[PDB]
Amino acid sequence: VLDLGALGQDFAADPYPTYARLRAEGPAHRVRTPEGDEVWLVVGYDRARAVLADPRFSKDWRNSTTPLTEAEAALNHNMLESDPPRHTRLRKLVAREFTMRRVELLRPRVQEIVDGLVDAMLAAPDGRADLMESLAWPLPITVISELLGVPEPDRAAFRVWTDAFVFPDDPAQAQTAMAEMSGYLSRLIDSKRGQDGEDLLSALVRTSDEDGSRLTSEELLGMAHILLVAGHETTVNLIANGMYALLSHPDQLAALRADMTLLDGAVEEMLRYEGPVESATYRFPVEPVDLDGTVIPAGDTVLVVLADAHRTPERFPDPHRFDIRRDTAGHLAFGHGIHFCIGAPLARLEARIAVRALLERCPDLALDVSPGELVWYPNPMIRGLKALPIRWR
Ligand code: HEM
Ligand SMILES: CC[C@H]1OC(=O)[C@H](C)[C@@H](O[C@H]2O[C@@H](C)C[C@@H](N(C)C)[C@@H]2O)[C@@H](C)C[C@H](C)C(=O)/C=C/[C@H]1C
Repeated sequence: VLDLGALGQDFAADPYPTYARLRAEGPAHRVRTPEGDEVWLVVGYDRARAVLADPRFSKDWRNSTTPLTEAEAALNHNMLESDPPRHTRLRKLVAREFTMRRVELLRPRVQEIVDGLVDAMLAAPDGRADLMESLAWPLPITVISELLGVPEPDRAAFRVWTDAFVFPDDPAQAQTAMAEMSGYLSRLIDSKRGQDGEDLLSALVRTSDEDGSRLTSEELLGMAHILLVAGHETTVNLIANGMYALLSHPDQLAALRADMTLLDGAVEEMLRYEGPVESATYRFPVEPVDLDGTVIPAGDTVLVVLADAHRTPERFPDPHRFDIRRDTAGHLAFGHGIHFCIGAPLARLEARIAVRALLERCPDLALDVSPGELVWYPNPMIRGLKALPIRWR
């Protein structure tokens, strides 16, 4: 057991060395994370990539000796927290809507907005702004709302909840926050019902209404949840981490400056260097697994430490180097195997459109700050700044 709350923000800020340390000793290690939780950590690209889609590791709480709370299980009815089948019926209901193709239509809007967002920000006399409260957050929370059909006056309560889940002032807010969403969202599910809305949510109400055997009132809720969430506190951070990455390394930022074709590649490398997902989501071996000696026993929670997998000197030699030339082919910033991210299509869309914006409508764009002044979330699942200021001139 290696405590993580005790390691400090230092770990948060730069936990890569520890990951190194860990991998060098073995594939798996039981550790305590910042919130009293005593979990497992899988490290190393080779060992991790395997785990992610290894049958033996379940994502269904029933294969977990760790109990859920009313707040919890009232929402775990999502494709992501289900194993096959089920995860087959659920994901096979939104698939057709998140394909690279379909998704591309959303573009003009993931355009219309990334400009409006950029405009208010450019309304800084001083020249300074915290990209986080300007782009990063705003963007992701708009597109999805305008998709799962989320009223404007409520797109705020969400940033409120997402926070408490990420790193709550105290491991209690989250349990209350879950109630809210679980409630605001159920109340939302009704507004739709009856109306003739065309958004994805409305679209998911007629499916439960018609045949609740295809989608349950619970899975509908589950669904609505995992879609809003599982892509809000991930996109936002890729955005920020992406800017802190591209702003810190001038050789590249200048490269991508003159040439803007390295954009589609800039993003893929902003996910290999430091993507928003520090570690995969909870996995439970249905039966005791044997990762060469280290034996995680039944029901135990597991986390694939992506951030380390993504820094394997054997697949990304010179790991700690951020080269938008680098061959990002092989990164697991989106997961792998059946549970792979159903949003990579949508995600990238927003990202690339964004960097282009900020780089094309922000002259002397630069870090209006120093590393020593950053602040990263302690959670070992995420990896993002609490805020990130910039200046343009
Ligand atoms: C760029 C930001 C994003 C990142 C880094 C990301 C990454 C991932 C990863 C790693 C998983 C793997 C889960 C696991 O195996 O533990 C996942 C699953 C998923 N993500 Fe994302 N995601 C992003 C954006 C999106 C967006 C915009 C949506 C919006 C709907 C989305 C919805 C979900 C859902 C619902 C799954 C379920 C996959 C399944 O069980 O079939 N993701 N994501
Ligand atoms: C998609 C990558 C991010 O993962 C999430 O969105 C995870 C799945 C999400 O987990 C929990 O969300 C609750 C609202 C419901 C709960 N379940 C028990 C009913 C589910 O496990 C995040 C909100 C949790 C973590 C802290 C996070 O912020 C994001 C992590 C990414 C890896």
